[PDB]
Amino acid sequence: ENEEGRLIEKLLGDYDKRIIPAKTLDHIIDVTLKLTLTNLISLNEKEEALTTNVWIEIQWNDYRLSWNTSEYEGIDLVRIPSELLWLPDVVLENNVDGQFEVAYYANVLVYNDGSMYWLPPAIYRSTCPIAVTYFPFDWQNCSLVFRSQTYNAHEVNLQLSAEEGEAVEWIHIDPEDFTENGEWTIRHRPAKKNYN
Amino acid sequence: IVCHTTATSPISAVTCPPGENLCYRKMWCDAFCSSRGKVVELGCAATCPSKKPYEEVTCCSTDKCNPHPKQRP
Amino acid sequence: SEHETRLVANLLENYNKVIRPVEHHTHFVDITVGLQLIQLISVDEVNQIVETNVRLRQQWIDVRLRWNPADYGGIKKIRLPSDDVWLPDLVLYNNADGDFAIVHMTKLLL
Amino acid sequence: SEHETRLVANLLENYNKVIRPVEHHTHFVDITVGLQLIQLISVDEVNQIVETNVRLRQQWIDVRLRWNPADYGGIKKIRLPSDDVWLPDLVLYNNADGDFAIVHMTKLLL
Amino acid sequence: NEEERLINDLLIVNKYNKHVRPVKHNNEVVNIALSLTLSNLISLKETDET
Amino acid sequence: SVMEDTLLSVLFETYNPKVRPAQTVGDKVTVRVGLTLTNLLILNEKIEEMTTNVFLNLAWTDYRLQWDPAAYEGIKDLRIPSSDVWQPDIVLMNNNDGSFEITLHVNVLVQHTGAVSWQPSAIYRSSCTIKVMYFPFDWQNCTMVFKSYTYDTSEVT
Ligand SMILES: *[C@@H]1O[C@H](CO)[C@@H](O)[C@H](O)[C@H]1NC(C)=O
Repeated sequence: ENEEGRLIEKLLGDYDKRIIPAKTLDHIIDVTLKLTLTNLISLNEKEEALTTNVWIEIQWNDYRLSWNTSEYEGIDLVRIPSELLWLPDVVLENNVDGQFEVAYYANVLVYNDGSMYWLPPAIYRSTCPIAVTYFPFDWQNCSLVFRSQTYNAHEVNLQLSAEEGEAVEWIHIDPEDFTENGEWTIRHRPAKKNYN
Repeated sequence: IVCHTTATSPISAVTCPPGENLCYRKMWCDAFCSSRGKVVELGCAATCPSKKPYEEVTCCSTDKCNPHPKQRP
Repeated sequence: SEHETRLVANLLENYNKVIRPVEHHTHFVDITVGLQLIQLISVDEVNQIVETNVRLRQQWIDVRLRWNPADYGGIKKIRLPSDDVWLPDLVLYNNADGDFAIVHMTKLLL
Repeated sequence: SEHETRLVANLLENYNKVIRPVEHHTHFVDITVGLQLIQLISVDEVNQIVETNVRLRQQWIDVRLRWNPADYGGIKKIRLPSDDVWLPDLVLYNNADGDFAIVHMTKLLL
Repeated sequence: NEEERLINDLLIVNKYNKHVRPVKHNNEVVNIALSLTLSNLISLKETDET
Repeated sequence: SVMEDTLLSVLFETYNPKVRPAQTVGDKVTVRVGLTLTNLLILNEKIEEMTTNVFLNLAWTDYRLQWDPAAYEGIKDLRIPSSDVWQPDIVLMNNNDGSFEITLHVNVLVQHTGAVSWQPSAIYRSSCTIKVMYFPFDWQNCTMVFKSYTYDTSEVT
C-alpha cells in the first residue's frame, strides 16, 4: 500500500493543470531554468541550423502540491508525470522546424514545499546565421532563445539558476562525459537574461 | 588499512588488500552538478591517482580518511 | 488559484466549442486577423514554394466567456487552452506541401 | 474469455499507474533490464551517431496485479497494454537525435 | 443560440452513432459523390516516381 | 440504422478488446495471415530496404461477436472500427524503420458467426540483405516476416 498513492490522489484531486499556481494576484511565478549541453550534433551551414541535445532543468513552485510529511510517513519527494501538471510553456523560439517543445516529457519531482524539478531532455534544431567571410576558418555565434510562448512577465519571471548563491550564467557541460563534435569546438557558452 | 569505498552498494568501510594503503576521494560535478552535487568516488589506491582541472582529490595514509562529505571519519 | 480554478470551471461547464460565439445564429463573429512574419526560411524556385515562420494573431469575442472580476478575486485575464474553446478554421488556401490550418494548439488569452 | 475479462476489470479497478509498485514507499522496484540487438542500421561517422534496432526487455513485479488462478479459470498469463500499468522511465542518456525513451507500447505479459 | 439546442437534439438526444451508416435498413447504399479540385501540382519527382 | 445500433450496444456491453477470445481457458485463436501486394515501390540497396504498399488479409474468430440475424432484421455482417474489437498484433518484424504496425486502420468485417476479417493497408519498409556479387545483374530474395508481436503459439495459431 504505497503511501505515495494516497498522497498523489490527494494532490491531483482538486488540481487543474490549466491554472497558473499564482497564490494571489500580484504573484509572479519565478521560473528558474538551466541548460546542460549533452551533444552538439550538427551545424548545417546550408539550412543554417544548429542541432543540439540538451537537458534543460526547469524549476518552479506550485503551492497546490505541498504537503506535510508527518501525514504521509515522511514522504518529501514525489514523481508526477508532466502531462498531469501545470508547466510553464518554456520553448525554443529560434527554431527552424516547428518543435518548440521538449522531446521527452519526463516526470516532475515534486517536493513537500511545492518545489518542482523538471529535467526534460530535448533535441532542438535552432537557427543561427552563418558568417561565411572566413569560411572554413570561421567561428559561429549560435544562440538558443528560451521564452514562454504562453505566459508573460506579469505572470512568470524567467530567471537563471542560482547554485551556491551565484547565478549559473553559462551552459553546463560535463567535462568528462562530453564528446566534442568533430567539426566544431566550443570556446564560450554564456547565458544571459534579455529583454525586448 | 580501513578505507571507505564506493565500489559497494551501499558504501562500506572495507580493508584494502596488500599493496594499497592510501584512502583516496575523487570529486567532480557532472551534468547533475546542481540537484545532487559533486560526484563521490572513494576506495583504495597504492598511489594517489592523478588530478585534472575539474577534479578535487584528497589521498591519505590513515584509516577511513575518505568518508562521504556528509559523514565523518 | 482557487478563484481562477472556480472561474475556469464555471466558464466551460455548459460551453460547447462546436457552436460559434453568437447570441443569434444570424449574426457573425468578427475575427481580427494579423500576420507576424519572423523569418523567411526558404524559396524553392523549382517547386515554386515559399517557407515562412509566422504567428497568426487572431482576436475575437466569445460572449459565453465573460465574468465579473469582483466575483473572481479581481481576475481580468486568463490563459485558457485553445482546444477548450471555439476557434476559427483559418486555412492557407495557397498552401503547397505543408499544413493548411493551425496545428500548434497554443494557449490563448481571455 | 469471460474469466480474463472479469480479471482485467478487477485488476485495473482501483489501480493507479502513476504510483510505483511497492508495498511500502521505502522498498525499491528491481527491474531486470535486457537488450536484444536485432540489426545495426547505420554508423554516421560525421555526426557520430549509431542506429540500432533493439528490443529492450524489462521485467519487474507489480504486487497490485496479482490474482488467484483458481478464481479465474486457471489463467496464469495475460497480455495487458503497457499504457494501462506503471512503466519504468528507462531513458537512453547518450541519445543523439532519436527518442530518449520507449515510444512503442507493445502489450506486456503479466 | 438555436444551434446549441439543435446540435443537441441531433447528436445526443437522438443517440446519433457515428460508427453506423446513415441508412434506415442495412440493405440500402450510401451514395457518396466525390469530386476533386487541384489547387496546385507541386512535383513529379521522376527518381522517386511520385 | 436502429437495428445496427441495438446490435452494437448488445455485442459491446461487456466486450473488452484487450482480451484474446478463448471461449475456454487454454484455447488458441486461429489467425490466417495473407498478403496482397499493391506495389513494389523501392528496393534501395544503399540502406538495404524494401518499400511496399500491401494489404494484410487477416481472419480470426471471436466467439463474443455472434448474433442471430433473424433477431436483427437479417443483419449478417457488420463493419466495425478496428479499435473496438480485439485484433492480434500482427506486425512486420523485419522492418528497417521502427514501424511494426499497419498504417491504415480500416474497419473490420464481423460476421454473425464471430468471423472477423480485417484487410488493412500499410506502406511497409522491410529489411532485406542485398547480394552484391552480380549487381546490376542480380536477383534479390527480400522477404517480409509477419507474426504477432506479443501473442505466441500458446495463444494464437
Ligand atoms: C504534520 O502533521 C502532524 C500529524 O501527523 C502534526 O502533528 C504536525 O503539526 C503537522 N505539521 C505541520 C507543519 O502542520
